Amino acid sequence: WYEKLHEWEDALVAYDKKMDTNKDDPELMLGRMRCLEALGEWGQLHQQCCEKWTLVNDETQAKMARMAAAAAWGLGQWDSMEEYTCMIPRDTHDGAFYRAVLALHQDLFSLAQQCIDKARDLLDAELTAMAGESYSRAYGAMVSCHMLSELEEVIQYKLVPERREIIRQIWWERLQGCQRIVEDWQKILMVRSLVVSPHEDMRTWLKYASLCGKSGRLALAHKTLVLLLGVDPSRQLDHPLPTVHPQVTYAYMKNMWKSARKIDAFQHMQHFVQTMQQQAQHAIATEDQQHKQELHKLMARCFLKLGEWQLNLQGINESTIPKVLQYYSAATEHDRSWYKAWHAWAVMNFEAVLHYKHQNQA
Amino acid sequence: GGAQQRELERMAEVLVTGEQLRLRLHEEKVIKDRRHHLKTYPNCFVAKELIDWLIEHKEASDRETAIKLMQKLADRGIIHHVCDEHKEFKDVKLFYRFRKDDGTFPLDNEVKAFMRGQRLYEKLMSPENTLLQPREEEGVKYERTFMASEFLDWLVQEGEATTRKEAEQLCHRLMEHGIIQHVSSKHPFVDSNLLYQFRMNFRRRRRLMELCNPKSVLKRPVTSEELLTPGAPYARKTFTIVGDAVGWGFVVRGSKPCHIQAVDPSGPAAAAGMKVCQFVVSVNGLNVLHVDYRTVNNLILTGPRTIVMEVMEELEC
Amino acid sequence: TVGRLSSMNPAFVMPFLRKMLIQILTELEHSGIGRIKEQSARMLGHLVSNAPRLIRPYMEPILKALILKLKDPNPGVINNVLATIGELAQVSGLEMRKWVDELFIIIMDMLQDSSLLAKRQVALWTLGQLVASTGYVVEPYRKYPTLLEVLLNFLKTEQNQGTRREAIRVLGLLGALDPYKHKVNI
Amino acid sequence: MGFGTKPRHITPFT
Ligand SMILES: O=P(O)(O)O[C@H]1[C@H](OP(=O)(O)O)[C@@H](OP(=O)(O)O)[C@H](OP(=O)(O)O)[C@@H](OP(=O)(O)O)[C@H]1OP(=O)(O)O
Repeated sequence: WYEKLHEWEDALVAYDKKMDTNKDDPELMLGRMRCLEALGEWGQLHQQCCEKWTLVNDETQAKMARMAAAAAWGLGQWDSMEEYTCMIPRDTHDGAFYRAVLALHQDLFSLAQQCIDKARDLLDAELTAMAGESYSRAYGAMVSCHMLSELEEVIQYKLVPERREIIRQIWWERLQGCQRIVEDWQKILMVRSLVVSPHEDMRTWLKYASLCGKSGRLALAHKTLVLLLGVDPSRQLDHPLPTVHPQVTYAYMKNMWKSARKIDAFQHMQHFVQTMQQQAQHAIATEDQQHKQELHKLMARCFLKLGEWQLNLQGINESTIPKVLQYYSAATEHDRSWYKAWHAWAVMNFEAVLHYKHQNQA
Repeated sequence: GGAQQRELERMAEVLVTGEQLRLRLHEEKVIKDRRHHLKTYPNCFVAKELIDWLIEHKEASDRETAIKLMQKLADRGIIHHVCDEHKEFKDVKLFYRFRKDDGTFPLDNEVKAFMRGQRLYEKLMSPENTLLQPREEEGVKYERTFMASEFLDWLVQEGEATTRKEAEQLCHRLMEHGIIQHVSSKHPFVDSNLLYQFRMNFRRRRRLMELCNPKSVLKRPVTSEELLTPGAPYARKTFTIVGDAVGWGFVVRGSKPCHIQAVDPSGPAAAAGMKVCQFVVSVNGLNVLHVDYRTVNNLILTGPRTIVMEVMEELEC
Repeated sequence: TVGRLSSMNPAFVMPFLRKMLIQILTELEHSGIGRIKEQSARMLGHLVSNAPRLIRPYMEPILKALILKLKDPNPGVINNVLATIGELAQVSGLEMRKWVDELFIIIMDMLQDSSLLAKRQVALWTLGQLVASTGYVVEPYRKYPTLLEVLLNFLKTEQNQGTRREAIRVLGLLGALDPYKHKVNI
Repeated sequence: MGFGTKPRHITPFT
């Protein structure tokens, strides 16, 4: 019942109760594979499928192969995903898609072209029938053909080196029309990983981490952030946060405020904003076209965030009011023509007026 | 315990009690958000009221004792006065708040070292790090004994300090404070078997008044020599497999003999025999009896679409 | 053959190639015969489909001539100019940007409200070829609030496998917009 | 004839 509601976290614990107390037939175990695949935890999925890959029926392991292959692909173990691929039924959409992507990795471009063509006609039957009801019904299949055309651009990415500057520009706005679903973005982003690493495009993965935390699991949004930084800030607290990649570290501090570690975020934010003015200055090289405006654009957000948290943590105080006006006033001049900078500053002055009037009348 | 213990440990202990005190007070609701004349004040506790709570719980006998303890706390900075910056405890209903509630929160090298040490000690207390055990070095058994070599290994493995050099330098600072002391001579931290005794204990806080990858299929461990010898049940057969629109559908994963790992039941290979329990020695003419499985993989792919393959095909033995 | 052969020995080929190109352009704009114009367009496509480096600076004289042909106030001529634009959209990435807006109107008219059951495979194939190279992907779903509906209708009506396999590729290259934005676009 | 042959840059109409 939980799976039909797309609510996976309580589905997994429900399957755990029916299995931890007692091992049962190979149908409760297969239910978790459909739950760990949707959750996005390839570490636990691989150990379960690899251990059980032998003491199961041949027909039973045919169902497991599709979920087992995805976990190996997500973990980078290319020596074993080849094994899991060759039992996926070859007269299915997933049976050709999962072996088309296998040809790209091992550099077989002629073989992959037929597999993409063979995968298109298999999806034709599942698409024309669903399109006869409504467009909304035929969306789970249209996102599948969306990834089929993204594999043809992977071949073009690895062949002509002069196009690897607009290929990762078409991939950006083509992702702004799809529905904001974590499962949908987890599949498309995994396809665009055979060629481009996350370190080559923060602009796309940062919007993925924000979406994961905003509407889904905060745990997923946290492991994808320490992957970009290169170090895990949660392990060591006394050391300052990494300074390079100012955009990435800005998003990390927002995550801390949403979680329990509110206290840490406020202090780290003070240090970060301070270290920027020194980095902003002492720069003989001039990049006012893009970099200087980008540095200035980030300053306004940081100052705005700082003011709000100090008001949340300490309240409106006779002492606090002058402090946040310094933060808000400095934010307005860094990035003018920003609505949330002027409106917020104006409101704070208005609030200050009200407080003073109440004080001297009592 | 000398100057090292008397200074640093005492500072550590007051913080531990302040945290213990704050947690109790929050449960007791002494610190709660307040609004005075339509102006807010979060996490506030009135000074005068607190004295009553202490007397009931017996922490402070009378107003004098409570004031003295609070004055000592102020001299440290663990608390501050929200309404005014005098920050001197008074027996008046005035809102105060702990530095740990982020009103100020100054952090010193000592505080940062102590807090990390406390968190590490919780790990040591926890099963996650179970190295703490009664062990004997230099002829004496001491509790909470963990080998210095084991600790340095654990730090890298746990990831608290991935770099061993960084970890080792950090331990010296803790040793200077006295948090960890070698059981016998307090020998400085080295990657050696030296057992250590944790002088600092997290529990029993001070009182206020006192201040995997592979699977494998074939049963046979090795069949290379038996295959090489002429006399064995295996009868060799040669299979020529034609390509398909989506691929042949077979995998070879034998290190020395290159035995077939798996075959797609609906694929072309399964149609032309090609059972899982087989061994190959030559492909498209070239003899590959002694090569790695990977080397075999590259050769077969680069060849023509149709592959000439020789299968050992053991006869049910 | 010579276009491939011109890439290694340009000392002799370029003069002859330039003369041939000029003659083809003259035939397109001077000779008012439907048979001659079809012949010239097909020959031009082979030259550009085989020697892309030499043709790339010459988008402006070729593309403008082809567009004016499509707006003449004959099945043979249309099926060849549409294919030729297919190769011109691959040689010039992100360069055919000021012509895409005026090119959908010509192309979309041959797919939607097609008064004649002509060859739509050429139009469908070239439509997905000049959007995978231009990069113009999600925006066209707005100005033409009919393109998504007609592409879906092509699945059931058409029976040829070649056309069926091409209406799926165009559906993927353009995007996978959420069902709500479809409602907003009516 | 082979699975690992790179396709031509400018594919013509089939
Ligand atoms: O969710 P929020 O904390 O309020 O952050 C939002 C959000 O940014 P994220 O991408 O990090 O979630 C907006 O993005 P949308 O998802 O709504 O598209 C972004 O707007 P843009 O996409 O236009 O940049 C906006 O930025 P801005 O403040 O410049 O309007 C930014 O707000 P904060 O940076 O102030 O948190």
